[PDB]
Amino acid sequence: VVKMSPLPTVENQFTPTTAWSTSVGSGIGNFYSNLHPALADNVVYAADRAGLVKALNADDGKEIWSVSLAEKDGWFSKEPALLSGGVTVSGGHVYIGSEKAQVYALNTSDGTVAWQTKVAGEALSRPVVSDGLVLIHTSNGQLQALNEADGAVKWTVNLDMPSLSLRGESAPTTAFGAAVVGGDNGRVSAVLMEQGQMIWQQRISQATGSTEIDRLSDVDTTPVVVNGVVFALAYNGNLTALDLRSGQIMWKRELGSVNDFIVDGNRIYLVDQNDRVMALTIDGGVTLWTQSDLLHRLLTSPVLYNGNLVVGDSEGYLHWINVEDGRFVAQQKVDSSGFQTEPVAADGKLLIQAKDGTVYSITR
Amino acid sequence: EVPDNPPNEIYATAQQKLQDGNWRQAITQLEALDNRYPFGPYSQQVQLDLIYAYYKNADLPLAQAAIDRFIRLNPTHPNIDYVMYMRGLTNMALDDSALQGFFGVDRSDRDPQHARAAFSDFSKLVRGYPNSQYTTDATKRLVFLKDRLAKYEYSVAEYYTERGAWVAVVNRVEGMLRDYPDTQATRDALPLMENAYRQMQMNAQAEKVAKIIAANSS
Amino acid sequence: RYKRQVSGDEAYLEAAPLAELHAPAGMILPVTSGDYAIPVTNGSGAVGKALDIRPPAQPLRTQFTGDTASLLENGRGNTLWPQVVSVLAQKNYTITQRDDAGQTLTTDWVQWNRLDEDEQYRGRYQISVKPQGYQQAVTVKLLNLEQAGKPVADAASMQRYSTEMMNVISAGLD
Amino acid sequence: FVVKDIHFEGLQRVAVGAALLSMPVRTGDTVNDEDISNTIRALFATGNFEDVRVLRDGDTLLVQVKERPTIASITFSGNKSVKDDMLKQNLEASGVRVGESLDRTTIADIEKGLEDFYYSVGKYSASVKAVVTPLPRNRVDLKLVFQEGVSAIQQINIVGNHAFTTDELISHFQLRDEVPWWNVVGDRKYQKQKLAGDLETLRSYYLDRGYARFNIDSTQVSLTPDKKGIYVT
Amino acid sequence: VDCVAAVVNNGVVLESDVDGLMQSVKLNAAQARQQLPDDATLRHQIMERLIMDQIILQMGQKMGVKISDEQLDQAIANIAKQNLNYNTYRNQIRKEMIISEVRNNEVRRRITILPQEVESLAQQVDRAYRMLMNRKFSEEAASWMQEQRASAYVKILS
Repeated sequence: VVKMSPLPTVENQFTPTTAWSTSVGSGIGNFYSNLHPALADNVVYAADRAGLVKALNADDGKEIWSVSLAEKDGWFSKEPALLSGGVTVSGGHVYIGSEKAQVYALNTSDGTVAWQTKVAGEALSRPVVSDGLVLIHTSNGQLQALNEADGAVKWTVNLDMPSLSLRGESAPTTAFGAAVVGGDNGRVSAVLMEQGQMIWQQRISQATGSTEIDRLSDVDTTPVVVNGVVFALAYNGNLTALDLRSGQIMWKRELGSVNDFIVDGNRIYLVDQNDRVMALTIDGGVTLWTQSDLLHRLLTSPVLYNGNLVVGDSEGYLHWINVEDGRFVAQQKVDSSGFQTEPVAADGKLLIQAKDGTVYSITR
Repeated sequence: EVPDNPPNEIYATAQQKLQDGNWRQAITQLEALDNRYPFGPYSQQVQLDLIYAYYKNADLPLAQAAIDRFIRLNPTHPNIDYVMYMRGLTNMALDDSALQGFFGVDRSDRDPQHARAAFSDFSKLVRGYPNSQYTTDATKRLVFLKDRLAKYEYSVAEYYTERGAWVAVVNRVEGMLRDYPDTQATRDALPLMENAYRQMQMNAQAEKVAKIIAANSS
Repeated sequence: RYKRQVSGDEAYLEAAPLAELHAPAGMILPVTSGDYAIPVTNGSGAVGKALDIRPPAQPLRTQFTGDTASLLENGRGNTLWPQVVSVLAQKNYTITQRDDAGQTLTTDWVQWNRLDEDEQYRGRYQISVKPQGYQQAVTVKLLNLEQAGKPVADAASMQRYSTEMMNVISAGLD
Repeated sequence: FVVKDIHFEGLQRVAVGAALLSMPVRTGDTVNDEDISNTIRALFATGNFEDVRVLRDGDTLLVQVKERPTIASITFSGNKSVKDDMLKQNLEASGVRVGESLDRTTIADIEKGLEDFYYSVGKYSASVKAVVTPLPRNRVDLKLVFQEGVSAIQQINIVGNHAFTTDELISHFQLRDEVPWWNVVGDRKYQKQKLAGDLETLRSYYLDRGYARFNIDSTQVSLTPDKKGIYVT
Repeated sequence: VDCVAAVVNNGVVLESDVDGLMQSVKLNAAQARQQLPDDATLRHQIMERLIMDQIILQMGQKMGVKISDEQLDQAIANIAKQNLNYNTYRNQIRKEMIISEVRNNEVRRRITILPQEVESLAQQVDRAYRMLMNRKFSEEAASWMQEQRASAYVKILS
C-alpha cells in the first residue's frame, strides 16, 4: 500500500459550529455518487440511497414530508432502488434519478410522484431544467430531453464510451439558447434544445502517452459560461476558455486536472487531484496562489462563504481557506463519518451531506 | 562464491580442474565465466568445454540446448563434426540405459523416438563430412541403430501376427522391407507376411513373396 | 577411468553387418525410401575406447588453421624474438636449440607436457620463424613429431594440442 | 577519400569481414564524400550498432563504433501479486533474455506491457520502473521497481432487465462484488477475462430459457476518481 | 569529423547532414531577417524539426507508403517553373513531399467536419468553409505533432 496523508494543522481565527443534524442515518455509504440536497424558498430536499426522500424546513431541519421509493413495479414490490441522480427542484416539481435508469418527478409539498418515466442508460448526472425541458445524461453516452408536463422523450443523442472510463458524467449548462455538456472523450458538445442537434465540439483532454488505457482523459464536469466563453477541466489537465461562437480556444493552461471547479465570476478557484487549490484569472491565466498542504486527500468541490472557501474531506472535518493567498483560517471537527458530496451555499446557509452524518449545516 | 578477478587465471584454473575431472565444481565455474565473458577471444573453446562437462556430468537435456545454441551461433566452424557427434552421442545415451543393461534385457521393443533422432543426427554427420575423424564409429552406430529400429518394427508385427489382424501386419512388414530391406528383421519377418497372405484367402500374392525366400535359402 | 572415454555401452560394435536382399526374376522389390540410408564410408578410424573424446583446443587474427599458427601488425615485431628468449628458460625452463637474434629463426627442443589425463612427457619439436606476410612481423610455429607416452604418433588431435600449448603460451603472455 | 587499411572498435559482434560486407563503400579509391552518410545509415539500419564516428585524420577507416550492450542478468523487486517466475518468462518470451543485446524500444514496449498486465490484474496503482546499470566490458544490467499500492470491484447491476432479480444473476457470475461474513470463498479482484466469461454465462442463462431475441447492447466499466474503486454495468 | 547526434525510434541524426542543411538555410535566412538565437535555442529548434520529419519517415516506412519516380518527375517539372547534385536535390524533394503526403494522409484519417457549423459561419459574415478547413487542419496538425513528439521513443547523444 502506498499513500501519503498529511494532516492539516490546527490554525484558528473563528469558532463556528454545526447548525443541526437531522441525521438521516444510512446515506450513501461506501458507494460514490454526486448527490447533494437542493434548497429553495427556505425548504431543503434530501434523498437516501435506499429510496427515501425527505423535504425539510430550512434553518432548523424540521421534517415536512418523507416518502420511500420501494419498487412496487418489481416482483417483490420493495426491491432496492439505488438512487444516484442529483437532487434538483424547479417549478412545482422536484426531480431525482436512480442508478437503475429511472427518473422520478415528484410534486414537492405533496410528496407523491408527478410522473415516472424510463431513461435508456443509468442516471449518473445532475438533472438540469430550462426552456420547458429537462436534460438527463446517462452512463452510455446519451443525453435526453424530457418535458415537465409528462415525460416526452425528445431524443436520445449518444456521444461515446471509450471502454474504460470514469463516473460522474457532466451535467450540461444552458444559456443563450444552447446547452453544452462535457464528454467521456473530450468532445465538449453544444446542443440547440429546439431539435437536439450537434453543432460544434472539440477535443480538450490531452493524452500524449504511449497507450490510452491508463489515459482516461475525459471531461465529466459542468461547464460555466460568462459571455461567449466557457470553462472546462479534463482529468489530465487542459484548462481552457473556449468561445461560444464555434470551436475556438482563446488560451490554454495545461494544469487543469480537476473533476469539479467553481468560478467567482471574476476569478476561478479549483482543486487538483493532488489537493492543490489553484486560483486563476479569466484573461491572463496566472496562478494567483496555491495551498498544497494536502496530498491527494480526496477533497470535495469548493464553495464561497463569508469570503473564505469551504472544503470537506473523507476524514469528515470542515475546513476553510483564506482568499488571501491561501491559508488555514479555521478547522472544525464536525464529525468522523467522512464527506464526498458537493456543498451548497445560499440564503446565508451552508449545507453539506455525509455518508452517515447526512444533513449537516453550518452556523457562524 | 566466485572471484571477480582478471580472466586469464579463471580460464587457466577452469581448464586445470576440468583436467582433474571435478565436473560438479567445473560446470558452475564455466557457466559463470561464459555468462560474464560472453565474447571472449576464444569463447568457442569455452562452449565446447561446457558441452564436454554437461555430457560427462550426465545433464543431457541442457547439453542438447547448448548444442542447438552453438549450431545457430556459428553454423560454419572448423570443428562442428565434434559438436554433431556429441549431439548424436547425447541422443543415444539418453535413449537406452537402465536396469535392463545390468539384466541384459533386449531393449529392442521399446520406445524408439530417441533412436530415430540419433540415427538422423549421425546420418547427417556422416553424409556431411566423410573426411572427419568421427566417421568409422559413426558408421557402426548407424548400422546398430538401423538394426534396432528394424527389430522394433518386427516385434510389433509379431504381436499383430499373434493377435490375428491379418492386414496391419502386411502394411507394417511392407513398410519394414521398403525402409529396412537389408537387415535380419525382414529376414525372419518374411514368413509372417507369407502366413498373413495364406490366412487372408488371397494366396495369389502369397507364393509370390514365397519366391523371395527361394532367393535367400542359404 | 571416467576421464576421456565414452560411456561403457560399447557392445554395439559386435553387431551383424548388414546384407542385401536379393530380388528374384519375375518381380521387383518396392523402391527403397532412402530416408534410412548409409553410403560407403572410409575407415582407418579409432573405435570404442581407443577413440578419443576431448574438446579440440580452439587457438587464440587468431590463427587456427591446424598445422599452422600464423597470427598477426606491430611495428616492433622484431623485438618479439628476445621476448621469446625470455619466455624460454627464464619464464618456463625452456630453451631454443638454435635461435638467432635478428633472424628470429629458432628450432624447438623436445619438451615434456605433463598436463594430467595420464599424458606422459610429450616431446614436441618445432621451427620458430617470424614472417611478415600481409601484416607486420607475424608469429609462426610449425610443430614437428611428438612422442608423448608412445614412441611416436601422428593423430591430429594430440598434434593439435601439442601445437596449441605453445600457441596459448604465446597468446597469453603477449 | 582513398583508404587502404580499415579497422573497427567492435569485437563482440563486429567481424571485420562481416563489417566490410555491411558497408558497400568498397573501402578504396575515390568516393563522393556524401554516400558515406547513406552507407552509415545502412550500417545502423542493420540494427546491431548504437553509434558511429568516422575519423579521417590519417588514412585508415578506423571507425569508432559502439554496439548495443548485452544484459548481464535480469533483476527485479516489488511485485507480490504474481510470482516472479511468470515475470521472467514474460521478459524472456518478448525477446529479451540474459546474454543477448539491449533494445530501448523494447524497454518502452515491455514497460507499457507490464503496466497493461497490471491493469488486467486490476492494480492501477502500479508503475514499473527500470534502472539501468552499466558495467565494464560493455555490459548492462536492468533492475525493476514495482510500487503496487492496492487494487479495488464495488458495484454490479443488470440494468435493462425486468423479469429477473439482480441477486439471482449475481449467484451465477464468476466475479462477485462482495461476499457475506460467514464465508471466505471468494476474493474481490477484477479480471477482464472473468467479466467476459461472466457475460457468456449471462447470455447462456437467457438464451437457454427461450429468449432467442437477446444480445448484449453495451457493457461499461467505470473507475472512481481515486483509483480505488471499479464498478461494472 | 563525422559523428551521430541523436536516434529516435529507428531514425538517426547526422551532424554532417544537419550542418549541410543549416549552411543551406542560414544564407537565405540572412536576407529573410529571421533572427535565429544562439546554438542553444537554435539547437532546440533544429533537433525538433529533424525529429519531426524523420519520425514521419519511420512511421510511413512502417505503414508502407511509397512514391514512384513519375510523381517525382511531376514535382520537379512543377518546381522548374515554380522558381550539390541534381539527383540529391531530387531525393531530398522526394522525401519532403512524401513526408507532407503522409502528414496529409494521417490528418485526413483523424480529421472531422460537420456540415452543420457551415451555415452559422456563412450567415455570420464558401471561402469561410475553406477557413474552417484551414483552422481544423492547423489544430489537428499541432495536436498530432505534440502528441507524437513525446510518445515517440527518442534518445539524445549530443
